[PDB]
Order: sequence, then C-alpha cells, then structure tokens
Amino acid sequence: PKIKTVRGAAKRFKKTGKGGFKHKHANLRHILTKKATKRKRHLRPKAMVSKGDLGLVIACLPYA
Amino acid sequence: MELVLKDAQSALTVSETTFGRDFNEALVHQVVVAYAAGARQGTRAQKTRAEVTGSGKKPWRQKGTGRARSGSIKSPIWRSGGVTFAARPQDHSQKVNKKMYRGALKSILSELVRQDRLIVVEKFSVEAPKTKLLAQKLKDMALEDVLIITGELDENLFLAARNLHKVDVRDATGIDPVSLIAFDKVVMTADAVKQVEEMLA
Amino acid sequence: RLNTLSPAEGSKKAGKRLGRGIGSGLGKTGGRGHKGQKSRSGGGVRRGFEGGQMPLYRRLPKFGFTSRKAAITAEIRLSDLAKVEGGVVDLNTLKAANIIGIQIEFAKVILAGEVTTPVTVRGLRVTKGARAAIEAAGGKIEE
Amino acid sequence: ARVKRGVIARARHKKILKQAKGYYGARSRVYRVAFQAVIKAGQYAYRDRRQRKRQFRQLWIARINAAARQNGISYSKFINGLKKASVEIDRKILADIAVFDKVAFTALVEKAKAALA
RNA sequence: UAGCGGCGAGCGAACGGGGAGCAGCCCAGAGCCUGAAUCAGUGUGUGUGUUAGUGGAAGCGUCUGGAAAGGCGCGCGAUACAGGGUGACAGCCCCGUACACAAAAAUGCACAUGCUGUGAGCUCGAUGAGUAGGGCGGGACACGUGGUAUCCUGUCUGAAUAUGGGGGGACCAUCCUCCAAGGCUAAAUACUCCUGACUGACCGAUAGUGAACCAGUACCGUGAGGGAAAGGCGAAAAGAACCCCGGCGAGGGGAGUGAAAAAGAACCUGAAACCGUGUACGUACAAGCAGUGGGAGCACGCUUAGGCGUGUGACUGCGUACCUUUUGUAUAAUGGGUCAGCGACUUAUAUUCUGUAGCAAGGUUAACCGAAUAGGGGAGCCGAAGGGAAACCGAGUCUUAACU
Repeated sequence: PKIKTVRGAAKRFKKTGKGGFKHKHANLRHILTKKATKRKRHLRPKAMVSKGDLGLVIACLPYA
Repeated sequence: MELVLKDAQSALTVSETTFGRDFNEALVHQVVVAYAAGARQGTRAQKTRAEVTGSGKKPWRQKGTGRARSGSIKSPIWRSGGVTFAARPQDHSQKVNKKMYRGALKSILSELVRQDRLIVVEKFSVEAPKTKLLAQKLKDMALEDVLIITGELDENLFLAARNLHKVDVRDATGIDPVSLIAFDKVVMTADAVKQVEEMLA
Repeated sequence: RLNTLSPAEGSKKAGKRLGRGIGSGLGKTGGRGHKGQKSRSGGGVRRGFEGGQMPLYRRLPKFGFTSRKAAITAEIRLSDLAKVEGGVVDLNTLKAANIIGIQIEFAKVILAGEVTTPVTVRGLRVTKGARAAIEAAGGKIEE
Repeated sequence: ARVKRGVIARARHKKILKQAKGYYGARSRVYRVAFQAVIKAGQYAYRDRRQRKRQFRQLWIARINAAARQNGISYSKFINGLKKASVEIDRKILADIAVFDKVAFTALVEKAKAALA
C-alpha cells in the first residue's frame, strides 16, 4: 500500500518553510461576546504547532 | 591512454576516463551483488495456516480436558501445521542506477587493463565452425579461461566456443560485470573496444 | 576476483533479530517491554490517538480552501530560461523544455538567480526584481 | 533455505552434559536438569574462588595461634610484635614454618617478644 | 490529489500525460443495379505443426581397491562437456545431447482455389415514444441528499422530434460539443481442471501435497463430513545349501555367499532419553537444591622414585532448583515426567531518519520497446522559494487605514 493521509488533519495544519506546521487557534468559533477583544485579537493569527505535538502531526500528515 | 595490441603491435587510443580510472570496490560490489540478485528466479511457497488442507474445527473443547488450549489443527506449533511466515514467490531485483552500472563497468575495465587481464587483438575469427580450431587458436595464444568479446558476433566463433567450458564469446553490447570479473582474461576485438567506449561514453 | 570484492565499511548493518537468547540483548520480549497493548501482536494504537482525549487534529479548527487555480500556476526561476532553446519565453517554449508541465496555464518569472543571455519574455507575469534582472542582462519583456 | 537444527543442538546439549559428569541422577543424564546443575556449579565456583582466600587465611591464623601459644604468646600479641619488629612475613609462610620448622618459629616468637616488650 | 466522511474510522477520483493494441460497420428503405468486395459453410491443392520414429563423434595403459568412471601417463571428439545410468567422481561404456532427416493415416493453423449462401456501389428518403424529462421511494456513481450534476428504475405521469434535442457538476443566459430511446464487432486482457519441454540461493520423509508406500485409503461419524501413520539390505538376491539345540516351532550357534551380515529382510547411518552386564572406588551412627572450595585413602597408567594424570571420594567450610509474574518467591504462586524432532518479530508496498555508494543545482526514471540484468523510454516524481484562507505578491510576503 501507499500511506493514507489522516484527512481531517490536512484540513487543519499547513506545512511551513522550515518544516513546522501552522494551525488556526482554537476558542474562536462561537461564544464570543463574553470574551475580551484582547483574547479574540490574539487568537486570530495562525500559530505554529509546538514541539510536543509535531510527532503526532508528522505521523498524520506523511505527504505534507 | 594507449592499449598495446597483441599481434599488430599498434596502440589503440582510448579514454583515460573509461580505461584508466580508479577501482571503486564498493560500487563494483554493489553492481555485482545486484547482478547476481537479478538472476534469482524467486520461485517458492510454503503453506500458511490458512492454506493447509484441514478443517477449522477446534480439536477439543476450550476448557476441561487437561490439554493445552488449541483452536486449529493447522497451527504452526502443531506437526503437519502450516509455516508461520510462509514464503511467497518474490522478486529479488535491485535497481542499479544507470550511472552506477556504467561507473562499475569503467572501474572493472580499468582494473582489467591495470592487472594485464585485458588483451586487445585486431582480428579474432576462426576459419570453420569447429571447436578444434578455436581450441588450437586459444592454445597458441596461451589462453585457457577467456572471455572473447567481438564487435560483430561471428557465427563460426560462436559455434566454436559453445562447447568449450572456460571460453565465452560475447558481443560488445551484452557484457555484464560478473563475466569481466569471472573470466581470467578478456580478449576484446579493436572494434569491440571502440563500441565499448561508445557505450560507456 | 569475485571472492575478493567486498562492500564499503559501514554500508551493511546487521539487522535486529529479536527473540534469540539472553546474550543478544533482545531476547524474551524482543525489546518491547512487559505486557500492555503495545507488547501485543498487532498491538498499537492508531495515528493521532492520545488515549481518549480529543486529538490535536480534531480539537483545532479547520481553515481555508483549495484554490483550483494554484494547481495550474507555475513559478519559473531565472536559472532556467537559458534552457528554453530560442531566447523567447511563452507557456509553450517552457512546456517544450520540460520545465513547467502540460496542465499549466499561468507562469511567473521570479528572481531566483542569474540570467545571462538576452531573453524575450512573452505573455508571462514577471516580478519586479526579475524584470530588472532580465532587462539588465540585455533582455526584453512584453505582454 | 530451511535449516534443520539437529546437529548443532546435539552439540550444545552434549557440551553441557560433558560438563556434568559425576553428578547424581538426572543431573548427569537429562539435559534440562544438567543445564541448571552446570550453571549453579559455575556460580558456586566463582563464589568459592573468593572463599578459598578467606578459608585459607583463617586456617593459617589458627595454626599460628596454636604454635604461638605453644611458645607462650597469643596470636594477637605475636602479630603486633612482628609488625613492631618490622618483620613482613605473611601468614601462609608463618603457618608453614610453624608446622615444618619449630625452631625458626621459636626464633620468630623471640623477635616478637623482644620488640613487644 | 480534488473531494466524500458520526468531516470520525475510513473511502477516494477524474481531467490530463506516457505506453500495450488498434478496425470499423449494419437494420429501421425504395429505386438504379446484381452476384462487385464481405464473411460463413464445405471440397481440393500447397506450406507448416501435432500424433510413431531414424542416424548421431571420440580412449587405452598402470596403481589403490570388492568393484573404477578415481590417482598417475599418454591420446582423440566437440554446431555434441544439457542430463541420466553404469560395482566410487566417465566428453570418448550405455541411453542420450548438438546436428541432419522421417508419415500410410487422422488432424490444428495459414495461403490458394471450386461450389453454395451472403450481400458490394450509386441517387434519394428516413434517421429508434410511453421515450427523454418530471414527482415520490431506493440504488450506482470516490460523492453518505448535501448547494449535488450524471446514470439505473419500483410507483404516478410525460415531451420536442435537425427552423429539434442531450451534456458541459445546483441554476440561468451566451458559446462549444454531441445525436439517446436498435444492434454486431478482432487485438491488447483474466485463468489453469489438463498435456509437453525446461528452470529454481524451493522441500527432502515430524519437511514437501492430507497422500514419495495400492491415500482421500485404514479408521471415526446416522449423515454432511473428518481423516492418519507408514521411504532407504546389497553393486548384484549371490536373500543364508548343510549340520547342532529346539515342540517336524520361535529363537539361536556354526557353515556358506558377500568387500562388509552388530549390511540377515525386526536389514544404510544408528544419537538421546530408558534398561542392563562387567570392572575401580565409595557407601549399613548418619540428616536437607546433592554442588562447590579444601581434602585423606584406594585402584589404574606413568615416571630415570621427580611426589604427576585419570576414576572414586571418607571427612570438612559455604550453599533453600530453573522459568514466569511481581513491591517482593526456596516459596506451600505459574509451568515443565524425560529425550529426540519441530515451534514464535516475517513478507510486500508506501513514508521518515541513520550508515554507505553514484551523480550533483541537479538527481532519477515507471509502464513499455528490447540486440533484451545492456541500451532506449524523462510521462512523471523529488529539489533548487517562500508568504497568504485565496486572488495575488515574490526574497519577500501576510496582518492592518499603516505598521516604531
């Protein structure tokens, strides 16, 4: 066989220039009027997947 | 570089990159092991537990006999039972890169020149298709174990070397690493030398 | 000399054989510890499985879409276009030089190093820096 | 390439059973018991290459203590005496002189009492 | 990969590219015109193949040996040194192999040809209706009804018919492309009950078929069904005339054959467990993982007594098996009566890292063609450029009205 991508991980991480993975932050979909604008403004840019989790991500995304 | 002809006493001008480079023993070893691996007809199969001619009936009840628990009479622990990791027919070919194959031929040709196992004759043909004539001809040239390689495959030479054990006649196209290394002396026609340089660039 | 050829030093590493004896290092448990799901034949959990905690690829939101059009755009360096056989650059003349691909419809002439010959670029987008680099080394860009 | 394993297994078993000649019963006949007997003999042999140094030393001390008390001094006072007399004869040799040469041992006791006083 | 997906687990295309192979036609329909290509069915002739076959090279002496093909010495064949047998290992002893030939008869294939059937070609016309589409239910499409195109239809309906209709992924318009509701069609392709030849870093009698042997047998089961074990004397039966013990036995001892009968049919080798006979030593006042360290004596061999070696081992210090599981086992926790044979980290394909080898801003081909492990084949893949959700920009880019 040929390795299948964990497909719902491809919709959530995207590869960068030096091999790290970017992802959208959690907590910014609903319940929102209770949150400060400082939270929400700091959750909008995309973020790098941390060191702990790259193992998991590279396992799920073997072609990206 | 020049190759001294045996009979005409000329010198054939060759490439130093083809007939005068170093012996890369690791490269040659990879191409030799790969050539020999390509020859394996990998035909075999043992029967796994699934293919052994039996039944899937469980031989005794799971509990209460004092026997060890068993589930199939085709278990690999049982006599008559089915190989655990039974083999299948497999392909043993290795990829050799083209530049590694050509590199290996350049190394072995350079060492056949360097060890005086490479003889360059101008013409090498037999009169009639007789093994007696080729036996006498190789006897006159002090050669017993020999790989004759000719740029144009003569029919009579091919029929004359077909019974001689140590002797093998090839065209310049179909040479392999294991025969240049296998045979004691290689006798190339000058035309075969030119065709070899055209092959190996 | 087929019994004198020998591989390189370091190329053929041995291969772990598990389950043979005490001296070998990997006998009884073969290097897989005591009981558990991981010491079992077939045993192991699936990819991105954190016990039952919601996995990383499933507690983070999904973003974006795939373009359809970025799969037919290309990106030409300046190291090529000395490779086009002609000194004239269109989408064909690049396709013919095995440099973009047949499905490609859009191309762009990014500064990525060292154009020398005078090249006439036709119908391709060119970046700013590479417009200066094509026009500086003779060159011509029309569209 | 099927490898039958009869000949080499026979050689290993036989190696172990030759190392167990003289053992009682199955310990010298059956492989599965002679293997344990041979190993336990190995562990004892290790352990006892250390104990023979301890056992010989306590034998020698008992003989020097006997012969020295025969010459009117204890072992403790005799070794203190000879160390103060700066005699470095070890006690294998003092035990052996104390058996074979009674007069030399008497003279050693005189050095010990001479320095000890 | 795009996508589908309790957007989970998973499922997973097409476009387009490279190859293998390549072949188009007929009816719905009349007239002109006929046998005009076409195939099908048969006869005959030729060629080739199958079903029996034929010829097929070239050696002797001497030594060991039961026996020579082996050793040594000297010759010959080879378009034939593939293989098998022959009293040990044979190119030249035998069967064969290379090579060259062979069919009265029956046949397969391919041309040619006779007859029958069949219809070419031209002009004009027609150009597939309960159908396409729709509503409801379901299914197939990678696509789970979703914004879902498309196909199939169980049910209810229902057109236009070349100034027409289908598709182009909801849908409309413009543009492009194609002609459903009739049918036939070789090759590339898949498979091996069965036959022949050849091959194996496949097995060698607990393996390989369940089955090397009168094996799907014996045997088990009412039945469907399940399903064994079991090969090897010798080169040749020359397989033991005859005599003795013995129950006109069984078994044996001689004799004889044989190179060898502890090669005798319970037959090559002949292990281990297990059981004996004989010899040396120890052992009947001594407590326990049965050894180990020390160690007297005795018996055999030596040995220019050199005071060693082998066997035994009184007596003595120390010493509660192995596995497994466990915080922890002499544990009175698990497992094992013993021996012998078998018995468990493999294989394939992807991806990542390390070693190593080639080439290097390049590396490499896949299918396939194939003088065929060569060489072609660069379709493609990976890398040399990133940023952004994306358009887009590009050594920058995104954010933001703009960024110290």
